[PDB]
Amino acid sequence: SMRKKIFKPEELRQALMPTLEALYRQDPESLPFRQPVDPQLLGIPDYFDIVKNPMDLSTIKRKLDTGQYQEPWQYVDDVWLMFNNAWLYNRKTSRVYKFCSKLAEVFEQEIDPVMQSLG
Ligand SMILES: COc1cc(-c2ccc3c(c2)nc(CCc2ccccc2)n3CCN2CCOCC2)cccc1=O
Repeated sequence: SMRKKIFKPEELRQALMPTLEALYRQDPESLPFRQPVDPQLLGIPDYFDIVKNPMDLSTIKRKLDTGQYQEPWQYVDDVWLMFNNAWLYNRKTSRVYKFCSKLAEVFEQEIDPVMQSLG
């Protein structure tokens, strides 16, 4: 027999929220990731020329809360997209690039026992 696994919106929320809460918990590391990057406020005019698909924690939280996700990999893709954007835009020696690498480290430690328990 062949089939694809179905997931309820509240089932996705309860299983994936600790991994997101773990990212939020990182202070000062998560502070630049909590809200969408605002180039005008940050004095980075070329941001949208480089980062074509912006992602942040508030969007991922709003999606997971309002049931905008269907599969667990959709959540993981969004989180990795947010990390990829900060690594692409920022210098390797910069505060945001280092904070990003720390968040990715926490996320890989948190998502591993969660995705294994999901299937
Ligand atoms: C994730 O990628 C980037 C992030 C940021 C970034 C975004 C928001 C930031 C921030 C940097 N620095 C601060 C100040 C808070 C803070 C303090 C001590 C350490 C880290 C953050 N916040 C929060 C407040 N801000 C004030 C201005 O309008 C917006 C809200 C800049 C550069 C490149 C990026 O691509």
